[PDB]
Amino acid sequence: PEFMENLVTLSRQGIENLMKLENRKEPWIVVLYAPWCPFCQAMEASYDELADKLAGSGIKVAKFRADGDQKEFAKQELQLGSFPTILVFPKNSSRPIKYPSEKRDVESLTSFLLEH
Repeated sequence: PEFMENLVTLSRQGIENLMKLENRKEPWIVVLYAPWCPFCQAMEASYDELADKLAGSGIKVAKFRADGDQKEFAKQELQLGSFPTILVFPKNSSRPIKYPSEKRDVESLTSFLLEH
């Protein structure tokens, strides 16, 4: 039973790719998570819902496990405050934008993007 199954998992190699590749034709939303965090578990279904309703939208929805060895990497470069953090990567953006990670904000995020 894997954690947050609807979201594809970036590796450290993968997300350092995401941040260095540009001409990204598509925006990304990336959840910085850690599978022992209670709020991560309670938000898990909120993120799974986000991913389903955004599937086929052109927005890639992914997750990156940011505890342990990655924790300081995520703290310096990935704007990881505390778990979970939501990073939004626009097509043409100076930097990923940290986005509030509470339930109604996620519902706000989904429904907004659906009207493009």
